[PDB]
Amino acid sequence: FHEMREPRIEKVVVHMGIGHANAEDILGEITGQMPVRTKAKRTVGEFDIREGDPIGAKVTLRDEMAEEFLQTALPLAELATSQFDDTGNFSFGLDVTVNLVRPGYRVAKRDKASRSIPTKHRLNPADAVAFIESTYDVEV
Amino acid sequence: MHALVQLRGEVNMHTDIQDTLEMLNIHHVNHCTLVPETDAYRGMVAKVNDFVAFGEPSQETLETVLATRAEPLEGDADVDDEWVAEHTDYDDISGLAFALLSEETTLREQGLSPTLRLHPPRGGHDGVKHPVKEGGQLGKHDTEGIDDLLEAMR
Amino acid sequence: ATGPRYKVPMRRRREARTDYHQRLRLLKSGKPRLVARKSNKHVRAQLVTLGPNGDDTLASAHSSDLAEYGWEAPTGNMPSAYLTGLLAGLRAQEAGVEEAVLDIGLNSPTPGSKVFAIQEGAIDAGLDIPHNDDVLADWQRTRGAHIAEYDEQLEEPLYSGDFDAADLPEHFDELRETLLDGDIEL
Amino acid sequence: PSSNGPLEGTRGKLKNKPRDRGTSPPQRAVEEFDDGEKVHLKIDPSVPNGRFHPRFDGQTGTVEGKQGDAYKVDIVDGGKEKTIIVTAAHLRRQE
Amino acid sequence: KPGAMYRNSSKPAYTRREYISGIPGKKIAQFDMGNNGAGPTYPAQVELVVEKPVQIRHNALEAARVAANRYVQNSGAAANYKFRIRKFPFHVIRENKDGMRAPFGKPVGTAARVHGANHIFIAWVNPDPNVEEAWRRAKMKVTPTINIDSSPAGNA
RNA sequence: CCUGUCAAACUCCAAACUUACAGACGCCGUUUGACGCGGGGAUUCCGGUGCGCGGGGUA
RNA sequence: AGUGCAAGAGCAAAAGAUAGCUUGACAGUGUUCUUCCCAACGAGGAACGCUGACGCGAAAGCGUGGUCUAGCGAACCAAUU
RNA sequence: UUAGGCGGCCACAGCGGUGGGGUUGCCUCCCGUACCCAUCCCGAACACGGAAGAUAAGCCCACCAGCGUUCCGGGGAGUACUGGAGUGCGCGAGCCUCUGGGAAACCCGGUUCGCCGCCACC
Ligand SMILES: [Cl-]
Ligand SMILES: [Cl-]
Ligand SMILES: [Mg+2]
Ligand SMILES: [Mg+2]
Ligand SMILES: [Mg+2]
Ligand SMILES: [Mg+2]
Ligand SMILES: [Mg+2]
Ligand SMILES: [Mg+2]
Ligand SMILES: [Mg+2]
Ligand SMILES: [Mg+2]
Ligand code: NA
Ligand code: NA
Ligand code: NA
Ligand code: NA
Ligand code: NA
Ligand code: NA
Repeated sequence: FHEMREPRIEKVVVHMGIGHANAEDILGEITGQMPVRTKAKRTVGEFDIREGDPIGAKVTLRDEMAEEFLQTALPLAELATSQFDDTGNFSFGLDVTVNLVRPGYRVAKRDKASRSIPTKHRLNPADAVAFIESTYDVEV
Repeated sequence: MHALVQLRGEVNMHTDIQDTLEMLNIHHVNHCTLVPETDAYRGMVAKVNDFVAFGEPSQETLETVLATRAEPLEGDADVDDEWVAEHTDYDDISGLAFALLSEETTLREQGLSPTLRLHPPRGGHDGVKHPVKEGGQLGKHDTEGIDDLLEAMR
Repeated sequence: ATGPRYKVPMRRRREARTDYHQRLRLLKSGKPRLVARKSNKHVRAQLVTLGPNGDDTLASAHSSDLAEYGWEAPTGNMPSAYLTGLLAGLRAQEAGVEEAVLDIGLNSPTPGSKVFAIQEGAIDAGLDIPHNDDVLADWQRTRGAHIAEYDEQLEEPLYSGDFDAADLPEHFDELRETLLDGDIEL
Repeated sequence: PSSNGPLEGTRGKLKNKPRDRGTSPPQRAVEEFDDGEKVHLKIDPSVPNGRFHPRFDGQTGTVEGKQGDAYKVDIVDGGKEKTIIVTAAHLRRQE
Repeated sequence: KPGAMYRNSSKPAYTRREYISGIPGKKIAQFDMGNNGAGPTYPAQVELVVEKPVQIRHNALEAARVAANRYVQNSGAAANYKFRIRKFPFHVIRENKDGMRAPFGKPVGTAARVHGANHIFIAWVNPDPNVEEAWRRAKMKVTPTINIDSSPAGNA
């Protein structure tokens, strides 16, 4: 049963929601790979009327690239609980979000006969705190 | 097999109705025809229901009428037993009548005009403004009801 | 689901199995479809026609019934695909089928992909199919050379037990060679 | 009518019931008919092309050859004979 | 103006406010009267039933309703009863106030279409039918002839 | 939850009925030639009423 | 939601969004429906072909301008190819 | 069909939920990036190569009706409406009789947790 039910880290998105950049540089070094531009939608008063327009960057880290990052990111965070997703996710911080899920997730991401993950096989906030907490730190 | 008798004139009556009476071989007030009880024939008489008088006649009545008002497809010739015999598959009027009612043959198939041009009802009919259930003379009738009319117009 | 006014996708769309917009462009030709499908371990190739109550398969070939002819290698690779294509192609020919269009279903038209391999094979089997030569692999990769060389970077057998150690694109030739004359079910 | 465009008064006939909403199945858009075959004309709200003048929705014509993939269906408008260019998507076999 | 001009239900249903504008406000003050805090938990229930389909202008509704409830103070301002007028004036009515040229009238008011046999008014009382009298007065101000029907009340 | 009402430019529903085509019966046509085709000559393009359904209008 | 604009209608692995590429908003000539139900009537419009030349795509295929119904103009004369 | 591929009809098939199933025909998740190919950044996806592990997802199998849907019984209802007829009624609005058709809401009880086609396959 287990093994194919025990949590795992799938991507850690580190993004800097600026308002117009030179910031990419630090994300590249802080993560280890190129950042991605962040265009925005809708015209607004914060002199942000431009639809297509660089307004920040992000970086999606997977596998070791993600751990090797969290192995310093997490340490710089304290928070826990309430600050957790209903799906077992959590964002802290410059932002650093962590998407957590179980083994058969490719089922909801693939092209062919894709399917959404059943609620039972979904990850709960609790089941999440356990997995991470059980990896160099403390909850709440 | 029902006996159809037109009791209301053509003036003002819908054309699609009038044409039906015409397809059923009736072209004058007081003319009668004998129609089989089929789905097709049912629909037609229902559509004509308000300007006609119909029902199933008794053997005798049909006979009286046939004798009194039947005609060759052409000519004056009186249709009596001898005529019936020397001209039809049957041996006499009753033989013919029975066949009609049992819907085995038709006035045409026997070289007879599909129309029994009856006489006005002696003593008059019950009116052409109300149906039978209302004391009138329009619509479906009792075998006793039809016979009375048919006989009075013999 | 929600109400009377709710609209439920057709079944094969709920299942994410059939792309109906493409299916229509496919049926347009009026020709039989060369259905190229895959699996983690296998590769299927069917020749489908249209029918009163659903499609009709007039000829097929599955990477598994490949061994039935001497295949002693894995069945989810390029050489496998090609051959399965050639196998179905031939059976197809036997069935009186002469032309068909390539239905790669929900797969991507990536160059040198296995579906195109399935297509190259089917064509070589004698089946007439609208294609584009330079979207296909360069014969060698079809043979399975990309894998042989990959095992050159050995240190540990690419194949767990299986057959050989340095693998054999030759085994590929021997098989293609075989399918090109006589034998049962062809 | 306040206007005389083709779609005048076609709000009902050229609209789908909510559940038949969305792309139509390709099976009937590819059906093959033969000259002499009787077919019912009914535009499919979801199929933009291959249509005919709405006035003819409900007619039962007789296929008589085709033009390109579209068929040429003979019908009689009132008392006038007419040839309608229509695709299978908007046709159905009689009986 | 007279009821004569609007009492018949011969014109089309005219109620789409998305296409009609300048519609006068209803004069009907309220629809729930008496102890509306309480629910119909009364022994007796009399209703006023219209006997012919008619159009009743918000004018008459208010005048009929007032006349009845205003009288139901034979029971006192905060007496124990609840009175309901279940109909609402949805039908917009016009007047062509040029002779017959461009005669589509202009909105002048509203009315309620009541079908013969519907009950326009419903009262709820304890064996104390002064309400029967409140209605001899209410159907006095509406076009139709009416029926004063008693429902839960075998206390005769 | 409970409770009070509506729609010519609303519709989860939904007739009667009208309508395309075909079969069947009826009726009609093959000396009274129907259906249809071609040609000659018009008149006519102020209409009205009853009933059913209407839209406008206090009427 | 969006799809340039009335209203009604169409559309979700798209008819919408993003990206990239492209100029089929191409020349020639027709069939058919519409304009004008039935039922004659021009310009205009549309649907659907063919010939030629092209664009994109692995390909089936799609492109006869914009998802559909408005956005239009005779003879004579002039200019233009 | 001891798990497959392509479909037809396109909710009777949807939504939600319970139980069962894999040394193998198998499907998957899964393992992994030298290659074909790939991410405006990530072998996540796509593509390619492969079996150490698993039946927890998916999927296939058996089942539940709470919701949505389909059809049926009984009631609503031969009610509403309506094609044809009337020297029937009514000041009128309108109604009634005869004849031929005939609903919707809602309630109660069943049904429905897909059916079927081709191909392949201990
Ligand atoms: Cl596949
Ligand atoms: Cl047309
Ligand atoms: Mg004679
Ligand atoms: Mg006398
Ligand atoms: Mg009399
Ligand atoms: Mg309408
Ligand atoms: Mg009509
Ligand atoms: Mg277009
Ligand atoms: Mg001039
Ligand atoms: Mg399980
Ligand atoms: Na559709
Ligand atoms: Na004036
Ligand atoms: Na009164
Ligand atoms: Na024209
Ligand atoms: Na950019
Ligand atoms: Na499983």
